[PDB]
Amino acid sequence: RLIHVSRCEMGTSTHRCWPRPCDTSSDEPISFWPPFENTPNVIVSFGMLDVDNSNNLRVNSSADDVTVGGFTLHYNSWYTTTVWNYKLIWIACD
Amino acid sequence: RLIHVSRCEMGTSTHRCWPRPCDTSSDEPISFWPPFENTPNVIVSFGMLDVDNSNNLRVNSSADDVTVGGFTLHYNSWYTTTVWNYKLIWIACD
Amino acid sequence: RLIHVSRCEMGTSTHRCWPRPCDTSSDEPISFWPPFENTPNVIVSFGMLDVDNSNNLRVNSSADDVTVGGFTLHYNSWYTTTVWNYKLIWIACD
Amino acid sequence: RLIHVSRCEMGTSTHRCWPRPCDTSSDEPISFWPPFENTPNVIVSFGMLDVDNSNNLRVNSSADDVTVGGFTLHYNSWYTTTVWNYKLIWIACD
Amino acid sequence: RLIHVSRCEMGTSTHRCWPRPCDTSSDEPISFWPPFENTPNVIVSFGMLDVDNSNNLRVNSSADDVTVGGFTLHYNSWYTTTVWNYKLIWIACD
Amino acid sequence: RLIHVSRCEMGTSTHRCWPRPCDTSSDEPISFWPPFENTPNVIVSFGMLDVDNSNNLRVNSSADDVTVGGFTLHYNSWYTTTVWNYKLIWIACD
Ligand SMILES: *[C@@H]1O[C@H](CO)[C@@H](O[C@@H]2O[C@H](CO)[C@@H](O)[C@H](O)[C@H]2NC(C)=O)[C@H](O)[C@H]1NC(C)=O
Ligand SMILES: *[C@@H]1O[C@H](CO)[C@@H](O[C@@H]2O[C@H](CO)[C@@H](O)[C@H](O)[C@H]2NC(C)=O)[C@H](O)[C@H]1NC(C)=O
Ligand SMILES: *[C@@H]1O[C@H](CO)[C@@H](O[C@@H]2O[C@H](CO)[C@@H](O)[C@H](O)[C@H]2NC(C)=O)[C@H](O)[C@H]1NC(C)=O
Ligand SMILES: *[C@@H]1O[C@H](CO)[C@@H](O[C@@H]2O[C@H](CO)[C@@H](O)[C@H](O)[C@H]2NC(C)=O)[C@H](O)[C@H]1NC(C)=O
Ligand SMILES: *[C@@H]1O[C@H](CO)[C@@H](O[C@@H]2O[C@H](CO)[C@@H](O)[C@H](O)[C@H]2NC(C)=O)[C@H](O)[C@H]1NC(C)=O
Ligand SMILES: *[C@@H]1O[C@H](CO)[C@@H](O[C@@H]2O[C@H](CO)[C@@H](O)[C@H](O)[C@H]2NC(C)=O)[C@H](O)[C@H]1NC(C)=O
Ligand SMILES: CC(=O)N[C@@H]1[C@@H](O)[C@@H](O)[C@@H](CO)O[C@@H]1O
Ligand SMILES: OC[C@H]1O[C@H](O)[C@H](O)[C@@H](O)[C@H]1O
Ligand SMILES: [Cl-]
Ligand SMILES: [Cl-]
Ligand SMILES: [Cl-]
Ligand SMILES: [Cl-]
Ligand SMILES: [Cl-]
Ligand SMILES: [Cl-]
Ligand SMILES: [Cl-]
Ligand SMILES: [Cl-]
Ligand SMILES: [Cl-]
Ligand SMILES: [Cl-]
Ligand SMILES: [Cl-]
Ligand SMILES: [Cl-]
Ligand code: NA
Ligand code: NA
Ligand code: NA
Ligand code: NA
Ligand code: NA
Ligand code: NA
Repeated sequence: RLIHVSRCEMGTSTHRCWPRPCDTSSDEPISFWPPFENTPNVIVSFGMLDVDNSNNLRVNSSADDVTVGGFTLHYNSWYTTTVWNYKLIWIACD
Repeated sequence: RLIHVSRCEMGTSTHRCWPRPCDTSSDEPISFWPPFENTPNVIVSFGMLDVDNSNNLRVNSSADDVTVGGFTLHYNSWYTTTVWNYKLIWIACD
Repeated sequence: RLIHVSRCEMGTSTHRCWPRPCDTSSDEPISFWPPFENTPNVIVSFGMLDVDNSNNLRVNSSADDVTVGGFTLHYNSWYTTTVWNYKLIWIACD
Repeated sequence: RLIHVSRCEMGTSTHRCWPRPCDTSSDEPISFWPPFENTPNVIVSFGMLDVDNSNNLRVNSSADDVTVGGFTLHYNSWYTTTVWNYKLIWIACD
Repeated sequence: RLIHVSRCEMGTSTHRCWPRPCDTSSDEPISFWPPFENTPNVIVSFGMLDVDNSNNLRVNSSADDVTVGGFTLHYNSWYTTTVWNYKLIWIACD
Repeated sequence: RLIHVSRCEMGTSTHRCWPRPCDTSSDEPISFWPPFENTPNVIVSFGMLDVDNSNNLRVNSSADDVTVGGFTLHYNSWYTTTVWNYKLIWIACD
C-alpha cells in the first residue's frame, strides 16, 4: 500500500566570533549521508544570537542549492548591524 | 508489526515591509496537500529578522487552528516595537 | 528492504516573566513517550522573544543530555542582557 | 515522501478427518484484527495432504469474500476423490 | 533511522485443461506495476490440483527470471504424469 | 504516528532423492539475518512434489521453533507413502 513518510536530518552550526565581529555572511556546505531519495525541504533558524544594540538587529538565514546530496547553509546580516555570536539550526526532511 | 513514523511538511513566509513598518500582526492560511492522516504538531520560528533598536524587541509566532488539512501561520509584535522585515519558518509532523 | 524513516516529536515552552526579568538560565526535563528506538537529534530555537534594548541581545538555547527517553530543554542569556519573555521551540527526530 | 509497504497476516488450518473422509468442502471465517487499511490480497495453499490413491487427486482452495475485516478460507475436493487429512495455509497482504 | 519493511504483490493463475491433459509445461510472464525498488524474492505453490492416479504425481513450479519489473511464472510435470487441472499461486516481496 | 508494516523473508528448499525414496522426515535450520524485531509468523508449502502412486499421498510440512533468529523447516511423510522428490517453500513475516 501507499503511505507518506519522511526521513529527516538536522544539525547546528555555531559561530563564536567575539572579540571580533562576525563576518557579514557565511556559507557552509552541508552533506547528507546517504543522499535523500527525494529532494528534501530544508528550513533554517537561530539557536543562539549575540547582537549589538548600537544599531538595528538584522539577521538572515536560509538553505540554498538544496539537493538530495546536501545544501548550502547560509547566513547574513546587512547594513550597520553588528553580530557578535550566533548559532544556526537546520532541519531537512523529504 | 507496529512502528512509529512521521510525515513532515515545512515552509517559510517572507514579509518585506520596509520602507513601511510591518503590521502589528499577520495570519496566513497554510494548506497541507494531501491532508495528514493524523493531526500533526506544528512549530514556528524566525528565519529572518529586521527590528528597530529604538525600542524593545518583541516578536511572537505560532501555529493556530491546526487541523489535518492545514493551519494558520501567525505572527505579532506588540506595544512599541518596530519590525521592518521578517521571515517565518514552520514545520509540521505527525 | 532497508529504508530510511524518521519519527519526530516536537513542542514549545513559554516563559512569561514580565514585569520581572526572566531568570538568567532555565533547564526543563522533557520526556519522549514512548521512548525513541534510536537516540534522536534535537534542535531548539525561539518562537517568541522580548528583549530589552538597553543592552545587547544575547540569547542561547540547546537540547542537552539527549537520550531515547528524553532531554533537558536549555535556555540562557548572559552578562547584562535583560530578557522579559520568551518561548522556546524544539523538534527531535531519529 | 511516498513509499510502497505491506502489512501481512498469515495462518494455517488443520483438518484431521480420518478415520472419516473429510467433507467434500469446507468454509471457515477468518478475521483480521485489526482490520487492514486497504483490502488485502490473499492466497491459499496446502501445508499438509493425505489423499487416497484409489481415485484421482482433486483438491481446491481459495480465499473468498475478502474484505479489510477478513475472508472465507475455502476448500473443496470433487467427484470421486477421497481426502483423509489436510492443512491449509494462507497469507494476506495489502 | 534504518528499518526493514517489505512490499508484497501476489497472484494466482488457473489452468483448466480437462478433458485434455494440461501441457507438460507452462510459462507466463507476470508484471509488477509499479516495479519494486529492490529485486524481490518470489515463491510459488499450488492452490488447486487435479492429477490422474494411473501414474505418479509429479508437479513442479517456480519463479524464473525475477526482476524488479516482473518474472516468469513456471510450471511443469514430467515423465508419465497426467495433470488435468491446476492453479498456481505466487507471492513476491522485497 | 503508528502504522502496521511487515518485513518478510522467504525461501525454498529442494530435496532430490530419486531413485532412492526421500527420508521419512527432514528438519533444516533456517536463519533470518538480521533477526526480526518481533517473532514472525511462518507458513510452509510445497513448490515441487514427486509421489509414488502405489500408496496414498501423505505429505506434511511446518515451521517449528520459530524465533526472531530463525526456525526449523520441517517435513515428513508417513506410513507407506513413497516420496521421490520435493521442494518446500516458506515465507516469514512479522
Ligand atoms: C537572505 O539570504 C537569502 C539566501 O541567499 C537571500 O536570497 C536572495 O535574495 C535575492 C533578492 O534579495 C534574490 O535575487 C536571490 O535569488 C536570493 N538568493 C538565493 C541564494 O536564493 C536573501 O536576499 C537574504 N535576505 C536578506 C534580507 O539579506
Ligand atoms: C503569541 O500568539 C499566540 C497565538 O496567537 C498567543 O497565544 C494566546 O495566549 C493566551 C494566553 O496568553 C491564550 O489564552 C490564547 O488562547 C492564545 N491564543 C491562541 C490562538 O493560542 C500569545 O499570547 C502571543 N504572545 C504574545 C507575547 O503576543
Ligand atoms: C549555550 O548553551 C550550551 C548548552 O547549555 C552551552 O554549552 C556549554 O559550553 C561549555 C563551554 O562553553 C561547556 O563546558 C559545556 O559542557 C557546554 N554544555 C553543554 C551541555 O553542551 C553554551 O556554552 C551556551 N552558549 C552561551 C553563549 O551561553
Ligand atoms: C475452487 O474454489 C473456487 C471458490 O469457490 C471455485 O470458484 C467458483 O467457480 C465457479 C465456476 O466453476 C464460479 O461460478 C464461481 O463464481 C467461483 N466462486 C468464487 C468465489 O470465485 C472453483 O470453481 C473451485 N474449483 C474447483 C475445481 O473446485
Ligand atoms: C522445476 O522448474 C525449474 C525452473 O524451470 C527447474 O530449475 C532448473 O533446475 C536445474 C537442475 O537443478 C538447474 O540446473 C537450472 O538452473 C534450473 N533452471 C532454472 C530456470 O532455475 C527445475 O529443474 C524443475 N524441477 C523439476 C523436477 O522439473
Ligand atoms: C506435521 O508436522 C507437525 C510439526 O512437526 C506435527 O506436529 C506434532 O504433532 C504431534 C501429534 O499431534 C504432537 O505430539 C507434536 O507436539 C507436534 N509437534 C509440533 C512441532 O507441533 C504433525 O503431527 C505432523 N502431521 C503429520 C500428519 O505428520
Ligand atoms: C502593554 C504592553 O505591551 N506592555 C509591554 C510588556 O508586555 C513587555 O513587553 C514589556 C517589556 O518589553 O514592555 C511593555 O511593558
Ligand atoms: O480427474 C479428471 C476428471 O475427473 C472427473 O471427470 C471430473 O469430473 C473432472 O472434472 C476431472 O477432475
Ligand atoms: Cl555557544
Ligand atoms: Cl541601524
Ligand atoms: Cl529576504
Ligand atoms: Cl520599548
Ligand atoms: Cl506568549
Ligand atoms: Cl550590553
Ligand atoms: Cl497434522
Ligand atoms: Cl478417479
Ligand atoms: Cl478452478
Ligand atoms: Cl508412473
Ligand atoms: Cl527440482
Ligand atoms: Cl496406503
Ligand atoms: Na564568522
Ligand atoms: Na507585513
Ligand atoms: Na523564567
Ligand atoms: Na473437515
Ligand atoms: Na495448459
Ligand atoms: Na531426503
